Amino acid sequence: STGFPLELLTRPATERLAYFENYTVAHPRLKEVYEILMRTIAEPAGASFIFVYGASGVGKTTLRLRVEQKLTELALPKLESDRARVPVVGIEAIAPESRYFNWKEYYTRALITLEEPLIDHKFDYGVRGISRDNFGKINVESKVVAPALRRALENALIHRHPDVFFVDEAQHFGKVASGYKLQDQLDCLKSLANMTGILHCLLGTYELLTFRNLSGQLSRRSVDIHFRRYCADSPEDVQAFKSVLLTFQQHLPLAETPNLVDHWEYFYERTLGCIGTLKDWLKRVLSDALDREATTITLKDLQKRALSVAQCQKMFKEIQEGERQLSETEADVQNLRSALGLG
Amino acid sequence: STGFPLELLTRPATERLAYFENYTVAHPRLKEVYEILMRTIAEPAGASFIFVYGASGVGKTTLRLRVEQKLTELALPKLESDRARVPVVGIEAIAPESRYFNWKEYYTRALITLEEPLIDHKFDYGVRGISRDNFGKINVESKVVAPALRRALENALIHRHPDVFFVDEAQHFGKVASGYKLQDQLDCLKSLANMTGILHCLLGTYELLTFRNLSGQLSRRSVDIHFRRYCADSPEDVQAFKSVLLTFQQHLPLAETPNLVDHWEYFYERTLGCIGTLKDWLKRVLSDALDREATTITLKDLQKRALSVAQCQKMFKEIQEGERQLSETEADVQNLRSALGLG
Amino acid sequence: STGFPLELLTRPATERLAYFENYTVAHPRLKEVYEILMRTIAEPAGASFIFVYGASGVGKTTLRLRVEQKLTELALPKLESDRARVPVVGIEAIAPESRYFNWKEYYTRALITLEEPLIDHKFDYGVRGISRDNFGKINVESKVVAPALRRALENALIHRHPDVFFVDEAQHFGKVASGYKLQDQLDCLKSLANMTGILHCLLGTYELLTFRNLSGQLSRRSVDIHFRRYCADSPEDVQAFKSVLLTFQQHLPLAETPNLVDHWEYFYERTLGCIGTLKDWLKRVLSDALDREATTITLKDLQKRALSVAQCQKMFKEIQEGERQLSETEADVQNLRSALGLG
Amino acid sequence: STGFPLELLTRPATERLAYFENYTVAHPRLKEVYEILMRTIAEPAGASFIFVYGASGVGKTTLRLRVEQKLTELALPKLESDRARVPVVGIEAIAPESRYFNWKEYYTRALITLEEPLIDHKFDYGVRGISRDNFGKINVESKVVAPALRRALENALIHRHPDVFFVDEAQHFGKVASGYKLQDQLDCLKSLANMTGILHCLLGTYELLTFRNLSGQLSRRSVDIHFRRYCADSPEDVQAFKSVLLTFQQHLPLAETPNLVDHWEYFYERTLGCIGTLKDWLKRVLSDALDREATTITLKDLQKRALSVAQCQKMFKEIQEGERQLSETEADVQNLRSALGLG
Amino acid sequence: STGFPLELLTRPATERLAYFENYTVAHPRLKEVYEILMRTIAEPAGASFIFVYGASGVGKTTLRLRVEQKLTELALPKLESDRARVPVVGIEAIAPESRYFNWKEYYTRALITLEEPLIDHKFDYGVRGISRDNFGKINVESKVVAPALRRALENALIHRHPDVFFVDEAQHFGKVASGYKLQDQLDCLKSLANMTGILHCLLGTYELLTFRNLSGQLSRRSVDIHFRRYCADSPEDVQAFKSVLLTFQQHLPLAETPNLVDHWEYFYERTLGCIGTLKDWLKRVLSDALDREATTITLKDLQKRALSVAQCQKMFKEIQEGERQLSETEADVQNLRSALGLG
Ligand SMILES: Nc1ncnc2c1ncn2[C@@H]1O[C@H](COP(=O)(O)OP(=O)(O)OP(=O)(O)O)[C@@H](O)[C@H]1O
Ligand SMILES: Nc1ncnc2c1ncn2[C@@H]1O[C@H](COP(=O)(O)OP(=O)(O)OP(=O)(O)O)[C@@H](O)[C@H]1O
Ligand SMILES: Nc1ncnc2c1ncn2[C@@H]1O[C@H](COP(=O)(O)OP(=O)(O)OP(=O)(O)O)[C@@H](O)[C@H]1O
Ligand SMILES: Nc1ncnc2c1ncn2[C@@H]1O[C@H](COP(=O)(O)OP(=O)(O)OP(=O)(O)O)[C@@H](O)[C@H]1O
Ligand SMILES: Nc1ncnc2c1ncn2[C@@H]1O[C@H](COP(=O)(O)OP(=O)(O)OP(=O)(O)O)[C@@H](O)[C@H]1O
Ligand SMILES: [Mg+2]
Ligand SMILES: [Mg+2]
Ligand SMILES: [Mg+2]
Ligand SMILES: [Mg+2]
Ligand SMILES: [Mg+2]
Repeated sequence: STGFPLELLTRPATERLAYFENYTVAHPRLKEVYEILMRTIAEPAGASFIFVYGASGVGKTTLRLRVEQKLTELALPKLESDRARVPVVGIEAIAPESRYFNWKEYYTRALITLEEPLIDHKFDYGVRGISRDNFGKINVESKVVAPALRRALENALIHRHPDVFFVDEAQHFGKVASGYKLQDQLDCLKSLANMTGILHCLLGTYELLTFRNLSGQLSRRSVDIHFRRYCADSPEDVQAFKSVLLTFQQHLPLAETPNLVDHWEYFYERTLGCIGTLKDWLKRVLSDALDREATTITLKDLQKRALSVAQCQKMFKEIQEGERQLSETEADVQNLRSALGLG
Repeated sequence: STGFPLELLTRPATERLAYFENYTVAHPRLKEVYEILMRTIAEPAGASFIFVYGASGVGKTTLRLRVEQKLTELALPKLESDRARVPVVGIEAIAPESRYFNWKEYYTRALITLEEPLIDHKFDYGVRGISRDNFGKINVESKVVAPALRRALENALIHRHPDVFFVDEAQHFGKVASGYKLQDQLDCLKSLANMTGILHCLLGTYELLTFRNLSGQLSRRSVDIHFRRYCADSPEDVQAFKSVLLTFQQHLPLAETPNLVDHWEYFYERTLGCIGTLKDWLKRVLSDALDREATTITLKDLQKRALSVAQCQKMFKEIQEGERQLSETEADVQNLRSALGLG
Repeated sequence: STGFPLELLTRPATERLAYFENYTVAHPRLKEVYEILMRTIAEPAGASFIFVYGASGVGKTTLRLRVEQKLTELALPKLESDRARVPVVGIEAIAPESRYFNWKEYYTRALITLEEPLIDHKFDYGVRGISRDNFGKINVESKVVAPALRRALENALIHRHPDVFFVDEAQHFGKVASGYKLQDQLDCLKSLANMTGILHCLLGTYELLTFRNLSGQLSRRSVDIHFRRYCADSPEDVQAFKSVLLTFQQHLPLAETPNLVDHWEYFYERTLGCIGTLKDWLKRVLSDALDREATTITLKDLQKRALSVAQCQKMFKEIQEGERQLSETEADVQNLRSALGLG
Repeated sequence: STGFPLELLTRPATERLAYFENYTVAHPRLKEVYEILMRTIAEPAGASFIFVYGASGVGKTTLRLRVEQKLTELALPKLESDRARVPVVGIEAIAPESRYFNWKEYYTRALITLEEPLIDHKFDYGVRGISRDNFGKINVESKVVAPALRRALENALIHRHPDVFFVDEAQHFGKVASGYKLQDQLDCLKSLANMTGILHCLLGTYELLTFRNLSGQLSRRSVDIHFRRYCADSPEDVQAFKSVLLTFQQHLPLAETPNLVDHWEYFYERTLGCIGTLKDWLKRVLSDALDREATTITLKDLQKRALSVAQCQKMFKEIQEGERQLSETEADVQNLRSALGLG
Repeated sequence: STGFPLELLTRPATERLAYFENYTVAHPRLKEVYEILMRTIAEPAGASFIFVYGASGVGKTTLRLRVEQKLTELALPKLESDRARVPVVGIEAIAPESRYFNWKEYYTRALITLEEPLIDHKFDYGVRGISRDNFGKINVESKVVAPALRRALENALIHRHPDVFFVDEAQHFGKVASGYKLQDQLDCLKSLANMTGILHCLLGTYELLTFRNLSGQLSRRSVDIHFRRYCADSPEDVQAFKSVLLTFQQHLPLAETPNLVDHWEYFYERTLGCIGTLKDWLKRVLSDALDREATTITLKDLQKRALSVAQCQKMFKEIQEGERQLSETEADVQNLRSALGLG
């Protein structure tokens, strides 16, 4: 069958909820972005940054998790022979309590997340304020200053040598007190990646575009991946969104499969084409239906757990500006050739 | 009987006042908001914020207490079994003495309230400045920097994993020195709710609307629940107000039950439809009557404890702007569809 | 007799002066406001703030003392049976040396005043900087940060459970530099009151009209009590003024009682209704007469120690302003009817 | 043959990728810059700085590696006879987390990198905070102040006496707070160089021109080497870039040798004549074509890993203004003669 | 002969290069400044500062070295009879990493440089924190405060009694943040030299002029020696430069003596008449010629190791700016006579 297993109807609601939660769909944009990210990670070729832009609902976190799992599986056969190697380390940036993005917490959290292997791996981190304990947890005291933590993290990264160092919610790097400090933060990240040779992937919303072009160097060593949403103007994206809706309604564990392609305009309006928004909206509707033990879904039920017009209106304003700034036209190439004198 | 028990007359005034205080009424808006909030808490589906608005004098705190008690009784068995579990952690915000919200005090208050289980549960939390004592209290020294407290709170929240984290009077998050820092505060809360995977519910007055829509990401991970007041234009709200007035009149522990629905215009004038304000008014009047040991109530006693015109005028000014901001019309849908191309 | 006992004549002038000083006459406004405040603090009913408004001449301080002594008398039988409870506690706001109101001194003085029971009650307060000493006093170290003092004061307030917290001279809280600082000061007071569940009565001059109406929350959770002065337009006010003056004349421990009701216009000119101003003026005049061992008092004796015109008009400017804002007319009532739709 | 070894086709993907990565091509600009740098390092003649300006993709780091290898090879036969001497020390500047460059970390890491000889070499550097350890690495405590580290570094430099002192990524020296502090930073570097008599070479992008001629005293002891890219207005640079493209496509380990000289305009468009960027582009294209096992490269394959037009557009903007500052014309010579009176 | 020794042609390049670098030419400006400095050093007569101004190229460091060597040779006969007497002690000024000149580092470096005789002198300096060691190099702990180190330096200076204290690049004293702090720095140096009675000679670039006559007390107690370069308007210095060029071309260790007299305008332009800059240029050109084994210096060879016109323009920009400050005319005499009334 092309949908949910029919046996799940006899099971109580918890297993149906879990099955719909763990189910993941494959759509052309996600597959394309995943292939591009894997190709970039496999051969960075002197590139230290991968800026993965995308709106809220594109699946950036799910893409990161899928890439992490696939990289771990790929590195497992070689990890059997070679040890002291982590395939991939992923940490999430923290929005600071103060007005400036603190780096000490970032360094210590990167050290914690990176260093959770089997205890057999001993590397005697630099600086005396960082050590192991009785429970295998990294001990970082307030004694150490930020450069000492940076040195310890650099040595640990060089020794472990992960394929890629994922940093989720990278927009939090923009919490600074000075405008030039915004470029200085990326310069610090570039130096960290240069002196350890570890590929850094930044996943964030469209406000990460403030890091897009600043200093030629940074630019040269940054790869831009756009996790674009499904637009309504292009019929192909509409067809893809309808196919996603059709497979979602096929995969809804209900006694009666509802009709969801009919109200595709509504869904879109309340999701803006983001697959994650559609997925969690359907999750809410299905949870309500299972709580009510209702054989099927109604538009009303969709209206109950939809997104407010004010919420979606703010979404499209940021998405419109994000895609406008990332719009590459053939006219732009003309100026580049004209400026280079190749016209 | 549908009213107060008759045997309370022989018992003295103090227990009658206690019965009236412990008495709670059910009205359609309260039950609707309660069921919506319970459905949202039962499954967040990628949401980290619930922005519950409403006037002051309504039922937000009582709704919170009812939700916590219901979830505790529901989780009861689970708790009884699997140990090291707290179903709900409910916290109120603190207005800072200075002009900037104190995140360190928020973190230490979260540590204090969250960790009050049986002493058997030990977790020797990260950072060396937080530990238990000889009386089971959590010891937090001033030497512990705020990020360290954040890390310890993150660990505790991750392990205990409450279903919902209430933040009462959340409008106190607006006490900031920088205008843009509002979004930074909300981002800090979102980052705290991200790595912990704990649903944050923000209880606030209409001042909380300053946080209602900042950035697309915060819009995605938030749901707006409006605890609307019983308006005067819609007849059904007037019928609900009269019904709750009659219900209050039935449960007044007096020798003679006063006639209360007749003077409903005065009650709406001095309460604006908020059930909490009316309960406060009737509590004051009943306390005065029981002090005088009089058989029944009168408009006079009502005017003595009535809210003055000036203070009631300011509330409606706040309520008028808050409801105007939160008013979603069919027209607002039209521009959203027109902008997206779904018109 | 209705006046002073005749045995005081043999006693020296000091004893007569002491008897007249500790004497406190009662007037209709005094007893009315006392009963209103007693009924308001007998049960707060979700109200955290009481705003006793009055000129610097009425009797706010003596009313506070009367309330404290009354509730202290009321709570003795329960205190004999239950320890670790204080009936009522109260302090006076400090005008700060610097620009900003110092919350550290306010918190430490509240803790000092509240925690003076018999030495048996040990509650091992939070914060290591707060404890007892060899002499039983509470020692507060300067190293203790303000939020720690706030938490300690909160724990003490919750444990001791006072009936009402008095803050005399509450207009001192207005020493702020920001327009919104004016409000989040009262917000901090409201957070302190809510988190402890303790009614906070604020006794202050007409400068407190600044704190009158700020936002719907503080407009609802506050009840305004106006200690109006005996005006000259109302014939009942004039009659009450003359009755109080006649009682004062009868209660003078003088060899021959003088006729005081004659210069009622002069007394109202130099006191404008404030009973306390008349009382301490008469104390001044009686002491001056007793210094010279004179059998009587003269118009020039009153003139020798009256209030000069330059100051006397100054309170009028403040008083007429506060009475203007605190005036609730029927026009305002009908304005609420039209705006809310109950016309 | 002038092309790649034809035996590589039997080898797997990893061997071919490694062979292509390890290939270093020789082109006239790199040759002339390398010869000039060799000549200026052979004898400084009262010079302490070598400023090597080069755009993002010019080969600065690989030139540093090549000159490091050549210096080590030339020092090798006398190194067998002479000890206590290192040929060359290579370091890279660190972008600081804070606003200003951190000299303490620079000094300690310079000591770390310089001090990695065999364990037999003992000097007993000044200050008690610096020593060896059981692993042979220098340990530097956090209690040593910056001047002490500077003195120890000076002693180490005067003892070892390296021929040159490489500071890669010297652009990070410009991160300061005070506008005039650039002069102070460069004077600190000059003072470090003077006492040790060690020629420093600073490698950085075109931003490094901020340190060019900011002081006459610093202007005397600095040598400006320009790592120019390949222009398009000059036919000679165009022909050189064509020849280098021919050499690259000649040595690509593929079954079918692709033709690349046709779209020399395309290759120049996305590389601006930079050699490292072109090499990285070809490395990524080879990796892509070798994952699919295609016997050749297709145009669209170049479009897959080509840098964004926005990235290349801005790189020209900073390069064009960078070359303008470095432009020397006959007009400047005439103004020098007129100012000097030599006209 | 007037040229270089002829047998060096058979010798390898290293010997010829060493002979050229160690050869020192004598020119009238150097001889005049040297004799003036020697006369001033023979007797200070109440002058505590010898300000030697000169461009970067005049030969300040070599003149200091020659003066120190001559004084050492003159004092050898007295040193043989009288021990514990260093004739001349000279240190270098340190450019500080921070914005403030570090006087502690200057004091400790002066102490370590001055205290380098054989171990027999056991002076037993003041302060407990300074003493000798096993290896003979004194050690100073960071615990020792700067003024105590200063007092120890005073005791050491008065005991040893050197003739002159040389400080190179004394303009490094100008790195402060307070505007008036220049006078404070100069007053500290004057005080130092005072109680010690040791003539302090300061050599630096033209920016040393910031402390020229900054106050009357320092103005009297200091004499200034100008290390003037060779100009072009006056034919005398032009002829002197021609003679210097002829001597250098006669002393070049080459088979054919190149004609440097034709391009005197060229060199002068690219050296501004500075003998040191010309010597370094000739050193670079001779090294290149020996590398090519060419029996001559071709013009283009001079252009290879010349200085950029941008560098030379910055040279002359600061040279002419300081010269007008250091220009004394008869016009400046008349007003001085007029102001004193001496006219
Ligand atoms: N292809 C997919 N199939 C199934 N679920 C998906 C898919 N893409 C996203 N989701 C859902 O989206 C949620 C994960 O968040 P997601 O990565 O979509 O967020 P994002 O908006 O890209 O990033 P952020 O967390 O920064 O806002 C999960 O509920 C997951 O089930
Ligand atoms: N439905 C209800 N039935 C009975 N009493 C109620 C009800 N709703 C509110 N109250 C009364 O209101 C008081 C609690 O405050 P309430 O929850 O109304 O505050 P709120 O205005 O929603 O919140 P806030 O303090 O943030 O302004 C109690 O006295 C409680 O008895
Ligand atoms: N009803 C009264 N009978 C007798 N004395 C009174 C009375 N009311 C006030 N007083 C006298 O007034 C003085 C106390 O000051 P009072 O409370 O009247 O001042 P206030 O202006 O109302 O307030 P505040 O203390 O803020 O200035 C005492 O001397 C007290 O004897
Ligand atoms: N002549 C060359 N032959 C082979 N590879 C080269 C050559 N020049 C540069 N590269 C490649 O360039 C990379 C080294 O970086 P490169 O020195 O080109 O950077 P840069 O732009 O000068 O400086 P930065 O790192 O500061 O941006 C390596 O991948 C190296 O293989
Ligand atoms: N008369 C001379 N004969 C030979 N070499 C000289 C002469 N004058 C200067 N030099 C050379 O100049 C260098 C010494 O630096 P010099 O004192 O000339 O520099 P400065 O620009 O005056 O001072 P500084 O750079 O210290 O501020 C040495 O290479 C030395 O050989
Ligand atoms: Mg996500
Ligand atoms: Mg409430
Ligand atoms: Mg008073
Ligand atoms: Mg490079
Ligand atoms: Mg010199």
